[PDB]
Amino acid sequence: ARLAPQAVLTPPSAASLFLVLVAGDSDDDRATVCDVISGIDGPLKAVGFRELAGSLSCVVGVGAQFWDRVSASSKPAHLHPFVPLSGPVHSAPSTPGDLLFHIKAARKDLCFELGRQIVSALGSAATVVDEVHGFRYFDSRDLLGFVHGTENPTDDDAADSALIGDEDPDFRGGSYVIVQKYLHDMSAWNTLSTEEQERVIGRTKLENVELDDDAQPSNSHVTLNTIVDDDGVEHDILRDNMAFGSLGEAEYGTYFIGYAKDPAVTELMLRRMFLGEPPGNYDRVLDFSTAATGTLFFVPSRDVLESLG
Amino acid sequence: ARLAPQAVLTPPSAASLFLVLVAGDSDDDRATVCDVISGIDGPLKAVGFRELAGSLSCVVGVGAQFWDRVSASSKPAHLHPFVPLSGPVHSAPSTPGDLLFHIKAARKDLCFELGRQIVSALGSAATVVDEVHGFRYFDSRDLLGFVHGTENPTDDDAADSALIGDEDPDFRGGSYVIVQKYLHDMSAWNTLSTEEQERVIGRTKLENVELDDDAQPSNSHVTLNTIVDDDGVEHDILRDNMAFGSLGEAEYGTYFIGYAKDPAVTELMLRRMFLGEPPGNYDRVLDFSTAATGTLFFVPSRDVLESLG
Amino acid sequence: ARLAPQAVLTPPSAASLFLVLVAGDSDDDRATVCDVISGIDGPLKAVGFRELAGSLSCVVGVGAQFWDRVSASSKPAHLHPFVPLSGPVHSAPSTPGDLLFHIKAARKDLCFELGRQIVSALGSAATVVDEVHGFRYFDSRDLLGFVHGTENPTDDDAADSALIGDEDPDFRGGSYVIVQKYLHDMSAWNTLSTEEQERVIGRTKLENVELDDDAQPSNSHVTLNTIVDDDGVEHDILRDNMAFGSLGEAEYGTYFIGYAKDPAVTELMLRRMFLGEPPGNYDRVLDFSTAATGTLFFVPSRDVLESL
Amino acid sequence: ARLAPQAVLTPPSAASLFLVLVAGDSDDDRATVCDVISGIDGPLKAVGFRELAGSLSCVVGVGAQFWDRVSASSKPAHLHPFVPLSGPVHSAPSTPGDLLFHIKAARKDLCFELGRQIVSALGSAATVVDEVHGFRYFDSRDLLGFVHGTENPTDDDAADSALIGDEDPDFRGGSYVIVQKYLHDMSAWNTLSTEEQERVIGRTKLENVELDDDAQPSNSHVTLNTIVDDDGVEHDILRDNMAFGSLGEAEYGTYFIGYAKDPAVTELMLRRMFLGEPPGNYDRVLDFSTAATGTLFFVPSRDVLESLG
Amino acid sequence: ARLAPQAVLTPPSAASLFLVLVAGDSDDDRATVCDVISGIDGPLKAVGFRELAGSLSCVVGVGAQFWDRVSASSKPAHLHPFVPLSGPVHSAPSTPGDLLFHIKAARKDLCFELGRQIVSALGSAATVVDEVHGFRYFDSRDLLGFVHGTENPTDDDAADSALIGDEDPDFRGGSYVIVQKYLHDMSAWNTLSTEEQERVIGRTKLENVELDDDAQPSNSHVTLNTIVDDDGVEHDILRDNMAFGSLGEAEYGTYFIGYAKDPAVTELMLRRMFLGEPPGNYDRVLDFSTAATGTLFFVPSRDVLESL
Amino acid sequence: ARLAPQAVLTPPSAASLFLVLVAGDSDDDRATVCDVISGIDGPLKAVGFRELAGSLSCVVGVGAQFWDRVSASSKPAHLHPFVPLSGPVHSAPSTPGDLLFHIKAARKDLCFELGRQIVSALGSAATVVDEVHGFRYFDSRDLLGFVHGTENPTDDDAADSALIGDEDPDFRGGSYVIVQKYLHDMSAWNTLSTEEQERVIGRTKLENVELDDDAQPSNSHVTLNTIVDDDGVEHDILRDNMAFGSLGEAEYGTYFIGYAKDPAVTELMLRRMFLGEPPGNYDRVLDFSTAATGTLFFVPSRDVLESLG
Ligand code: HEM
Ligand code: HEM
Ligand code: HEM
Ligand code: HEM
Ligand SMILES: [Cl-]
Ligand SMILES: [Cl-]
Ligand SMILES: [Cl-]
Ligand SMILES: [Cl-]
Ligand SMILES: [Cl-]
Ligand SMILES: [Cl-]
Ligand SMILES: [Cl-]
Ligand SMILES: [Cl-]
Ligand SMILES: [Cl-]
Ligand SMILES: [Cl-]
Ligand SMILES: [Cl-]
Ligand SMILES: [Cl-]
Repeated sequence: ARLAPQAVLTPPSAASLFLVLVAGDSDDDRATVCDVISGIDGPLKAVGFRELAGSLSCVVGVGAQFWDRVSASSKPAHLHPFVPLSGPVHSAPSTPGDLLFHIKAARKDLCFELGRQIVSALGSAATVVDEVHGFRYFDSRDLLGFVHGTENPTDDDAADSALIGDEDPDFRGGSYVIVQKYLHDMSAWNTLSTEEQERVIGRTKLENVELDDDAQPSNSHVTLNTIVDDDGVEHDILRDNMAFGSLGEAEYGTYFIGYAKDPAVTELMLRRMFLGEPPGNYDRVLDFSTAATGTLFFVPSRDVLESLG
Repeated sequence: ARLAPQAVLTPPSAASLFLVLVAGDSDDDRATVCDVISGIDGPLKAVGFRELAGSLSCVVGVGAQFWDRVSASSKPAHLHPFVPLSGPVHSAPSTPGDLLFHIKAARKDLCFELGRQIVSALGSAATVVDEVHGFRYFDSRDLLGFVHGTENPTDDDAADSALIGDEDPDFRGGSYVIVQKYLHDMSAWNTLSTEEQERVIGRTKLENVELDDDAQPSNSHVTLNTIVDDDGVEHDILRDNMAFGSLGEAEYGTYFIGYAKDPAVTELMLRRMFLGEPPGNYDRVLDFSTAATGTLFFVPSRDVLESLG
Repeated sequence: ARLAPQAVLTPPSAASLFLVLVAGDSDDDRATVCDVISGIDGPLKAVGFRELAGSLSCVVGVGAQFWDRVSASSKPAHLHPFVPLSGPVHSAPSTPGDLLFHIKAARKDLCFELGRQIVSALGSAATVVDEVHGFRYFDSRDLLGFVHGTENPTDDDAADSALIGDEDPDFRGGSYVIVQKYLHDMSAWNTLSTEEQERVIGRTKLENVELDDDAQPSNSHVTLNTIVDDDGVEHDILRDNMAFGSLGEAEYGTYFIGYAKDPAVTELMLRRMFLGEPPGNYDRVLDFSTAATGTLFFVPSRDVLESL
Repeated sequence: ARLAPQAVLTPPSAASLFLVLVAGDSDDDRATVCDVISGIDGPLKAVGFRELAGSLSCVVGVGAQFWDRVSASSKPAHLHPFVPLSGPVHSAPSTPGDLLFHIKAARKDLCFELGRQIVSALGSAATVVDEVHGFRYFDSRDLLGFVHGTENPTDDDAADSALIGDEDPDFRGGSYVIVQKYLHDMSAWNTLSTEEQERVIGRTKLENVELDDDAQPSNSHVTLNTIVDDDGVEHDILRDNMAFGSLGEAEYGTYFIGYAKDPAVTELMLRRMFLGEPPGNYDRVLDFSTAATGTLFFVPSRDVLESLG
Repeated sequence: ARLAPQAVLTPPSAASLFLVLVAGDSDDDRATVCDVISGIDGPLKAVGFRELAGSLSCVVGVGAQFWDRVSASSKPAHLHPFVPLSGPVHSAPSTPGDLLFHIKAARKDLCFELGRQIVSALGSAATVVDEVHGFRYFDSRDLLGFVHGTENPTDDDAADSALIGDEDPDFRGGSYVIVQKYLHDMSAWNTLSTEEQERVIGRTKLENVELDDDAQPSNSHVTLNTIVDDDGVEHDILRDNMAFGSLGEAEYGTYFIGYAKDPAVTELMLRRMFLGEPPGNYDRVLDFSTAATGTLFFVPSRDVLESL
Repeated sequence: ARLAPQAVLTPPSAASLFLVLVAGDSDDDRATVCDVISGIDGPLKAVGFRELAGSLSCVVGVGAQFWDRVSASSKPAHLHPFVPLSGPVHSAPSTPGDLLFHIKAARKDLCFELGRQIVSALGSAATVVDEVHGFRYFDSRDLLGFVHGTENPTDDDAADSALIGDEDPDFRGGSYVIVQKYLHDMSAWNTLSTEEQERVIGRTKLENVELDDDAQPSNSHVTLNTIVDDDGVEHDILRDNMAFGSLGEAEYGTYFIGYAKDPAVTELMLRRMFLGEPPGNYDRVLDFSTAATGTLFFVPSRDVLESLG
C-alpha cells in the first residue's frame, strides 16, 4: 500500500519520526492545521516519491480535544484524552497532544524531510511538544536488548486488531493509537542477570523464545499484556516501538506506540501493567522504565481525514 | 502483481522499454500477432522468472484499427485512434501504432531480453515504429530536473482512475493508454531561472513542493492538468514517465505514458495543455517539449487478452 | 503475507529447508506434536521477526495416517498416503512422513534457526526422517542447468490452483503438497547434447523459451506435465523446487515440492511421468533423476492448523 | 581498510556520530581516558564485527591541552587549541574539547552502539559537551540543498592532503581535524533565489556544476576556500560534513569536520571565510550559518594512539 | 580507487557509456577540448559524488593525430592510429576518433549525466562520432550467450598487463585502449548447435568452463587470443566488454574495449583473429560478428592528463 | 583481492565451503592434483566472474605428506602434519588430508559451483574426507550464541600475523592453516546461565564486550588464546570460523579455521586450550565442543601454487 496516508499496517522500518504537536487556540490556527492534515497526501508523495522503494509512510493522529474543534458533528465511539494512571510504585502521566505524525521509512533523510515540510506548513498554527527519532537497533531489539515487536499481529489478524470495523461504521478503517515515550535506567537493568531480565520480559533474551507456561511469572510483561475475555477470545494491539537515545544526556529509550480498533484493550494492558493484576502485582519492566509522555489519538481513515474542514 | 501480463498498477521502476509496432496487412500477420500477444505470459515468465525479485512486467496495448481487424463484434466503449491537436505554435501529432509493449523492470537486461523475445516471436508480422529505452534519473526526476510522478494516485485511487469498471463490464479491468515521446530543448530551458521553471511546472524544483494557489500560475502544468468536473469530482490519470536520450544526436527526452479508465480525461488534459484554458493559455512546458509521437491503445485485461483469436 | 503460518503462495527464495518427520506412537507424542504444530506461528515469529525484510515463511503439512490420529472426526476430501508408482523403467517410492515443514527465507540462518527451534520443541515426540537444505542456483536454475519454475501460476491463478475452495468448504484455504527428493546422474546428463537435453525438458536451455509445438517430443517433461480437461481448461500446480547436494557423496539434487487444491492433478502428472502417455512413453527426465522419497501431506489453513 | 581505528580516509557514510568530550581534572580520570582510547580498537571491533559489511569506523581526536597531560615528552609540530575568529560581521568561537570521536557507519544503530560503549567505558572520567547525529540527506546534500563534499580529494591525493608525512616523521599517518557545528537560518536562505544561492556557494544547485571562472564571485564559498601558494600549488582538506537537525527546536545543521596534515590550511580557509579576502569580502555562507562550536584535535596514527599511557 | 580519472583497473559494472569524439580543426577547438579533458575530474566528481557507493568512473583516451596536435614535444612509445586489417573473409576497419570516454557506473543515470556534462562542456569544439550504452546481461554474458570477461587478469596481473611501467617511464601509469563496436548476426549464430558455438569460443556455454586441450579447435576464439612469448610467458589484455543494441534496427552488439601497456599485444590478437593463425585459419567468431568501428587511443595517467 | 587464488586476507562472508581431500597413491593421481590446484585460477574465475560483486574466493592448502610427494627439495620452514593433543578429558585428534579448499562467497550457489568444478576436475585422483557448508549465523554469531571473529586482526596487522615474510623468503606470502571441525553439545551448554557462558568465553554474550581483567577467569577462551612472548610481543592468528549443522543428526557445529605465518602460535594456543595454563587449567569451551578433525596445511602464495609440477 504505497504512499497513502493512514497506512496503519505498514511492516517495521529502519527509521521513524514521532512528532506530537499542540494547536494554537486561534481560529486561523485551527484551519491552517486542517489544510495541512487533510492534504497530508501532498507532502507524503512530495518526499516519498523521491525514493524508488516508496518506503515512506505517515499516519496522522488527532487528539480528542482538537477533534471537537473541527468535527463536533461526528465522533468516534471511543475517542478521549489519555487516561492517566497512578499505581502503587509507578505512574503513567497523561501529557498534552493535539496532532500525532507517526512517520516511517527505510532512511532518516526521508523521515526528517517529511517532518520538516509538515512543520513548515503548520508555521505558528502549531507547536512541537515531543520529537522522537526512532531507529532499528540490530535484529529488531530495544535498548534493553530484547527482540521487540515479535508477537505483533500480521495481515488479516492485524487489520482486525487495529482497524475500526462494522462496530462503528462511520469511522471504518480508522484506529486509536496510544504513544508513551519511555526512558530506561540502564545501570539498574544491567545489575540484573540475563535470566532475571528474561523473567521480567517473558521471553529468552538472545533467542527470543517465549518461556514455558510453567516458568512464566504471573507479572512478566508478556502475561500482563495478554488479554483474554470471558468467552476465551484474545485481543491484540499493533505496536511500532522504536529505540531512541542521547549519549550526553544519558537517555536510552523505547518509544511505545500501539494501535487498536478500541483503546479499551490498550488501556486494560496499561492498567494491568501499572496497577498490577492481581492488584499490586505490576510489570517489573516499569522498574527500569519511566514513561515521560502519554497521549491518545484517533487515526482517521484516509476518507475521514481528507474530509476535515 | 507477480509476472502477470497487463499489470497496469506497477510501481515505478529503474528501467523500462516502450515498443510501438505496426502490424502487417495479411491474415497470417494478424494471426501471428494474436498468438504472440494472447500468449504474452510465456515470454514474460521465461525472462522474468530468472530474476529472484520478479520485478519484470509487460503491459500490452492494442490500437483502434488493429482491434477492429481482430475483434469486430465487441469493442471497448472508448477505443478510437489518438486525436491530434493543433495549437497555434505547438501540436500533438497522431502517429501510427497497432501494438504497445510497455515493459518495466529493475534492470535493463530484463526489459531488453523480453523485448527481444517478443520481437523475435512477431518476426515479419510486425515492424517497430518507435522504441524507447527508459531510465530512472536520480531521485525520480525527469531531464528538466523536476521530480516526476509525484501526484500519481496510489492503491485504491489508482485502480479507480486507471481501470475500466461498471461503465463497460465487457472490458472490466482493461485501461486506455496514451503515449507521446517528448524531446526537450535544453538550451531554451536552461536560459530560464529556477523560479521561472517552477512557475512553468507548478512545484518547487529541488524540494518538489506544490506552489500555493496564490503563486501558482493559471497556465502551470499542474493547474492545466488538474481536472475537476461540474459536480466537483476530481479525475486522475496514472503516469509511468521515464527519461530517455542520446547524447550524440542531442536528444533529451520524456516519454509520456498515461493510463485512464476513460481517455476523455487524458484528452481533456491534453487539450487544456495544447489549446489553453482560457483558450490561448497553453502549458508552457510545451515551449520546451515537443511531441514526436501520439498513439492511443486499449489495454485489455488478462482474460480478454488471452481470448484474442 | 508477513510471518503467517501456511503461506502457500510465497514467491521463490534464496534459501529453503525441507523437513520431514515421523511422529511417535505414544498419546503424549501425538499431543506434543499437536501442541507444536498448532502454535507454529510462535517460533515463526520468534525467528522471523529478527529480519527486517520479514522473508521467513513456514508451511506445515500433515500426513494421512497422522491426521486420522488427531481428527478422525473430519477429513479433507483428498487426503490419503502417497501412491507408489511402478513404471516400465522407473518407480516413485512412497516413503514415511507424518509432518512436513516447508521453510523459506532470504537467508540460510533463518531457515536453520526455525528448524532448530521446531525440532527442539518436538523433542522425543518426533523424528527427522528427511532433511534437505535447498538453495537458489544462479538465475533460478536447477542442477540440470535449466531455468526451473518458469510456468508456475501466479497471483489469482496460483490461489485458484493451490488453495482449497468451495469444493470442500470445511478445509477452505488449505492445500495438498507432494514432495520427492530427486538425485541426478550428472555424468549421464552430460553425455547428452544441449539440444537433446532441451528435447527432454521441452524448453531451450540458456534462454528458457518453450519449444514450439512441432519441435516438442511427445514425451518431453513439459508435454507430459500439461493437464487439460475435456472442456479444454488447463490445470496447474504450484512448485517450489530447490537445488541441493553434497559434493563428497556426489549427490546433485532437485527437491520436488508441488502444491494443488486437488492432488489428483499432481498425481496424474506423476502417473503420466512414470508410466508415460501413451503408456511406456515415460518422461526421459526420469532417465537422469531418481526419487529417493515420496510423501503426500495435507496443508491445513491457519484456522484449522491453530485448532488441531 | 576494515575496522581499524584512525582511518581518516573512509568514503562518505549514511550515518555519523560526532562526540566531543572534556576530561576530568582528576588523575584516575586521565588514566581511564587513556585506557579507553589507546584500546579503542576493542569496542570498534566489538560493535563493527556484528555487521557483515564492516562499515563501522572511529577516528579518535585528542585536544591540544589534554595531549599535554598524557605526552609532554613528544608533540606534533602543529598541535594547539582552535584559533577563534572575530571578523567584521561574523564570529567563529573556540569552544572546549579534549576528546573527539568521529564515528561513521552504514547504519545508525552501529554508530549509537559504539558511542554508547565509549561513553560507558569512560564513566565519570569524561563528560560529553557536544553530540551530533549526522545523516545523509538525499544525493549527498546539505540542508541548504547543495551537494556537499564534491571536491574532496580522493585516494593518493587525499592521503597527501590529510595525513602527516616526511615533514613530521614522529607522527606519520596522523592528521589534524577541525570541527564546527553550524546552524542555519532556513527562512533567510529561502528568501534568496536559487541563482543568488548558487553565487553564494560557487556551484549550480541541482546539477552541482562549478560556475565558470567569469561568473564566479570573488566571495563565493568555493573561491574563498581555494588555497594556492606562491609556487602555484593547491592545498586541500578532506571534509566529512553531515546534516543534522531538530524539528521542534527548529535547528537545521551542517556539521563541519575537516582533516589536513597541517591545520594552517584549514585555518587560512577559516580566515578567508570570516575575515574575508580582500579583507571585509567574507563568505556569504556565513550570513545563513552560525558556528556554535569550534575545536581542533590531533588525530594520532594507530601506532601513536595505542602507545598513550 | 574512488572518483579518480583514468582508473583503468575498475571492476565490471552494471552500466557503461562509450563515447567517441572527433575534435574540430580550429586552435580554439583544440584548446576547449584540452581544457575539458584536463579538468575531467570536475564533472566526474560533480556527478559521481551524488552516489553514496561512488561507482562512477571515467577513463579518457586520446587518438594519435590529436595527441600530435597538443604535445608534438613528447609521445608515448606506442601511440599510432588503429591499423586496418583485411583478411581472407573479414576485415577490421580503422575509423575516426580523437577522444574516448569510457564511463562506468552502477546506474545508467550516472553514466548518462557524466556524458551530458562532458558533451555540453565540449560544445562546438567536438563531435560525437560513436556512442554506445552498454549494459550487463544476466550473469556477465554477451548477446552470443557466453560468460564474457572470465579470464581477465586481476589485481597485480591486471596492472602489469595494462599499465605502462619502466619500459616508457615518461608515461608511467598510462595505457593503450582499442575499441571496436561489433554487431552480431543472431540468426546465423542460432543455426549453430550449442556444441558448435562452444567450439567457436573455446569454453562451455552455460557453465563457462574452458574446453580441454584436445577438444579445443585451433581456430577457437580462446586459442587465437592466447599470446605466449618465446620464453613461455603469457601476455594478457584487460577487456571491459559490454552488451548493447536496438530491437527496432535488429542490432545486437558486443562493444569490444581492450587495454594493454603495449597495444602490440592487442594488435597481435587482432591479426591472429582476422588473418588467422596459421594464415587463413581465422576466428570463427568473425563469421557472426562484424566490427563497425576500430580506433586506438592512448590513456594518459592523471598527471599527464591534468597537464595536457 | 578480486578473483585471485590464495587470498588469505578476505573479509567475512555469508557462505563458505570447506573441502578436505586425500590424494590417490599413483603418479597419475599426483599429476592430476598438481594440474588442478596449480590451475585453480581457472575454475575460480569461471564461476566467480558470473557474479557482478566478485565475492568468490578460494584458498588452497597442501598437507605436509603430499607436499613431499611433489616438492621434495624445497619446503616451507614449518610444514609438518597436525600435532595431536591428548588432555585428560578432551583431545585434538590429527585426521587425514592432503588438500584443503577454503571457499568463500556471498551466496551458497557460488561456493557450491566452485566445489563442484574442483571435485569434477580431480575426478578419481582425490577423495573428499571432509565437507562442510558454512553459513553466517545472525550478527556474526556462532551456534553457541556469541559474536565470533571479533578480535581478528585487520589490514596491516592481519598481513603481519597470517603471511610468511622474511623468516622464510622462499615462501613469502604463503601461510599455514589449521582446521578443526567442532561439534557442540547444545543441551549441556544451555544448562549454563548466560553469565557462566560469558565466563567460559571471556566476553558478554549479546553486547560482545570483553570482560575486564578482574572478572576474566584465567581459563577463559579469550585468556588462554592470548599469546604474549617473553619480549612482551603479542602474537595473533587470523580466524575464518563459520557455523554449520544438520538438524536431523543433531549436529550443531563450529568450523575452526586459523591462519598463521608460523603454526607454532596456533599450536601453542591449542595446547593452552587442551592442556591448560597452568597445566590442567583447560578451556571450558571444550566441555561443550568436540573436535572431529585436525589437519594442518601449507597455503602457498599464488606464484608458488602455479609452479607445482
Ligand atoms: C514533456 C512532457 C511532460 C513533462 C516534463 C511533465 C512533467 C510533470 C511534472 C514535473 C509534474 C509534477 C510531478 C508529478 O505529479 O508528476 C507533472 C504532473 C502532472 N502531469 Fe505532466 N509532464 C509532461 C507531460 C504530461 C502530459 C502530456 C500530461 C497529460 C496528458 C501530463 C499530466 C500530468 C498530470 C495529470 C500531473 C499531476 C497534476 C496534479 O494533479 O498535480 N503530463 N508533470
Ligand atoms: C527431477 C525432477 C524434476 C526436474 C529436474 C524438473 C524440471 C522442470 C523444468 C526445467 C521445467 C520447465 C520450467 C518450468 O516451467 O518450471 C519444469 C516444468 C514443470 N514441471 Fe518439472 N521437474 C521435475 C519434477 C517434476 C515433477 C515430479 C512434477 C509433477 C509432479 C513436475 C511438474 C512440472 C510442471 C507442472 C511444469 C510446468 C509445465 C508447463 O505447464 O509448462 N516436475 N520442470
Ligand atoms: C564480437 C566480439 C567478441 C566476442 C563476442 C568475444 C567473446 C569472448 C568470450 C566468450 C571469451 C571467453 C570468456 C573470457 O575469458 O572473456 C573471450 C575471451 C577473450 N577474448 Fe574475446 N570476444 C570478442 C572480441 C575480442 C577481440 C576483438 C579481442 C582482441 C582484440 C578479444 C580478446 C580476448 C582475449 C584476450 C580473451 C581471453 C582468452 C584467454 O586467455 O582465455 N576478444 N572473448
Ligand atoms: C568450538 C570452537 C571455538 C569457538 C566456539 C570459539 C569461539 C570464540 C569466541 C566467541 C571468541 C570471541 C570473539 C572473537 O574475538 O572471535 C573467540 C576468540 C578467539 N579464539 Fe576461539 N573459538 C573456538 C576455537 C578456537 C580455537 C581452536 C582457537 C585456537 C587454536 C581459537 C582461538 C581464538 C583466538 C586467538 C581468539 C581471539 C582472542 C583474543 O585475542 O581476544 N578459537 N573464540
Ligand atoms: Cl527524523
Ligand atoms: Cl511494546
Ligand atoms: Cl531495453
Ligand atoms: Cl506526466
Ligand atoms: Cl537450513
Ligand atoms: Cl518441477
Ligand atoms: Cl548515533
Ligand atoms: Cl565543507
Ligand atoms: Cl548512458
Ligand atoms: Cl573480449
Ligand atoms: Cl556449498
Ligand atoms: Cl575462533
